[PDB]
Amino acid sequence: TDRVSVGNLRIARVLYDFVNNEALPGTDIDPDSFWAGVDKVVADLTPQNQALLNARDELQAQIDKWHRRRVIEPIDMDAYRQFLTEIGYLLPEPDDFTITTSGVDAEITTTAGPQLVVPVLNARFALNAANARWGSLYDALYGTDVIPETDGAEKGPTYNKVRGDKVIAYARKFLDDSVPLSSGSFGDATGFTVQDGQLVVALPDKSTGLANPGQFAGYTGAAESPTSVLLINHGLHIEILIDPESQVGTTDRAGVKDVILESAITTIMDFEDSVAAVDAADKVLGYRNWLGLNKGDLAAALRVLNRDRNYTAPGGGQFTLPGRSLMFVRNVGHLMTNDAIVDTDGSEVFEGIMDALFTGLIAIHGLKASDGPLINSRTGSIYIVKPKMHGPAEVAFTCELFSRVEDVLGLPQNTMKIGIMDEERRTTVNLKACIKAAADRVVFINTGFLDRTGDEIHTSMEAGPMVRKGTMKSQPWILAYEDHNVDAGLAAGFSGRAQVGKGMWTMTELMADMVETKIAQPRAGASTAWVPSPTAATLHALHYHQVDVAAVQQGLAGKRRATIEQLLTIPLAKELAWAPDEIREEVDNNCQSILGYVVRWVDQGVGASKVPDIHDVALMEDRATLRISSQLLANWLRHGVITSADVRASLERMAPLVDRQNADVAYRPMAPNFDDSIAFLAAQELILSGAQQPNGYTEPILHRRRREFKARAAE
Ligand SMILES: O=C(O)C(=O)CC(=O)c1ccccc1Br
Ligand SMILES: [Mg+2]
Ligand SMILES: [Mg+2]
Ligand SMILES: [Mg+2]
Repeated sequence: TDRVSVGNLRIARVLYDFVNNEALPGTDIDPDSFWAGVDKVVADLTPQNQALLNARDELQAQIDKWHRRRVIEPIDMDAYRQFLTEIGYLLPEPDDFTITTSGVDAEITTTAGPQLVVPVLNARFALNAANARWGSLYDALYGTDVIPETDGAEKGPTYNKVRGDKVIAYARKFLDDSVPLSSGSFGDATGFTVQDGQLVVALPDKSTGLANPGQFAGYTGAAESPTSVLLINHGLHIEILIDPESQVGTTDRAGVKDVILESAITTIMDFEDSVAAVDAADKVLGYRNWLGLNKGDLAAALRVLNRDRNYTAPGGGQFTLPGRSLMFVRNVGHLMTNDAIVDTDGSEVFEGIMDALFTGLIAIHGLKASDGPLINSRTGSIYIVKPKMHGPAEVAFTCELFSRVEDVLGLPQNTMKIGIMDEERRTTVNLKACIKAAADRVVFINTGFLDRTGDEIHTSMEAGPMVRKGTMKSQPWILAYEDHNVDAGLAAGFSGRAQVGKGMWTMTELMADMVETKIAQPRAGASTAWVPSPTAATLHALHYHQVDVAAVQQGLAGKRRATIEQLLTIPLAKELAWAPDEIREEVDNNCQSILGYVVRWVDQGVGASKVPDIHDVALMEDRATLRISSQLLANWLRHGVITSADVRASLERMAPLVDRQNADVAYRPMAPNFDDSIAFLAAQELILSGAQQPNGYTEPILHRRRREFKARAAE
């Protein structure tokens, strides 16, 4: 074949060469020692990895049966809880404790702000994301619907001054609200100066300073007429760019050209739900981008990584600020294998194990000088998001894997830190124990509410028909889950030490709506939450200026706002809940979103796509949102809400509509020859086989179908 033999492993040549030629050089790790380490870790840890996956299946089978043997209508919560406890699903809560994780950067322990997630296989997106630490407020406002396109203020081929003025006014109000003047408004400012190290703002009638002179962080240019003024509020920087010569500045009362916000404080470079990588070739593409990010030389077309930013302190001396988003990497979880490496028997190696080895290896570069200062962690940490874990034993396993990898890489123990996704029910209900299992590695917890919703549906699949997808966000279980997560983090001493994060805004074009509603997340004490783009990061930063998360967290301390009973409230629908038109809409909406996402996954290897839903709302789709849709339809089919003819008819009805939306270029229509389309059959399979997928996961089918598509293409 095209494999390299090391011990009991047979490594795809493309991966072997990448590691030897590109990843290892510069780390001072001996190539032969590295590969011996891979062999040993894989051999040592594979058995427990398999045992954990088996335990999931066993627990689900018992719960399935428990529901089928229920006669009593209103589910008996006391009995249900006792059953979960008996089978080892619900474990004892440990005594209070405080996490001890150290060597963590300020962006994580202390700074509250947006966290951006981006597919690592897309180099351009990854570059923009790394560079999203700073972003233009004017661009974000002008370019989105945050400023309405009412009569007069519509966007067009050229600059609209009426809209420009609304942008200016919006930002002036932001400044008044965030960094207030002693008296007067920024709206009436005519200039800025620095005298005796103090910010002085010219008003038409008098001059004034900040209500809080401490918010003045520095400036650029001459003190007598700065080219910019740097402010700080709630730990985040705001920069007013002063330039009367510019188009916008010419029209401005104080010659202001733009207001720049510190935006995406940290970014997660994703190997998991937002990318499609099903073999060694795909994995290498991803690994190479992560390498380029950490070595600091990733470049497109040239677009490159930003350097740090230089400022003068109020007093006159010099300082710098980070120009890049501090990077995490999201590895895949414990489920999947990948044929990038197979053993002598031809068995595929667990992908999570490989990701820890290879992403960890590559991250070493980000800890050292780049052709420039080192790119990433100045405190010496590697930041890894670990998704889709179920319960404390699975967290303990991730910790043991990272420990073994550190030994192979010659890194200090606990270098590799863990961002824990709380996105599976068996983690939610055992959250305190999960944090404790990683007490010296954890750098965040985050409510991955989309995956968590998929797991909610699958876990209780046999219980009955679930409510419509759009109803889930307001169900008792999810509201308890969100508060429970914050409570556990604060109780474990996260304030000042680790992020308490919440989930993704998927409506990429609904920025007015995002600005209105996502403020709920920091108001709930989350020190970070997920955004889908650098523009959304800049707009979400507004919320952290309005809400003092540090104060909110202090206020929430010691509260227990969710009960186990509330967490365990299954979102069953009521009898006769739906008219036919409602059922039809749910079916068509789900099939449309499934087909829209899956067609690009299977035929083009794209793991995240904007897919208009049935209401024509552009939604960023990833595997988690697919997990929900496929599981919901699987559940409705299982309980007789819909028939197999209903499903097939809906798929065939929506497919041509998806074809139309993709009609460009490497796209192959699904209709009318449905049985000839691997993409269509994948979509169908996710629904018709959904109840039989482990925990409702979409990867086994997606990976199989993508590999099938590639094989046909090659023949
Ligand atoms: O909610 C969860 O399960 C996630 O983990 C979300 C997620 O990755 C995502 C969902 C939609 C669009 C982009 C992303 Br990065
Ligand atoms: Mg079964
Ligand atoms: Mg997730
Ligand atoms: Mg405040």
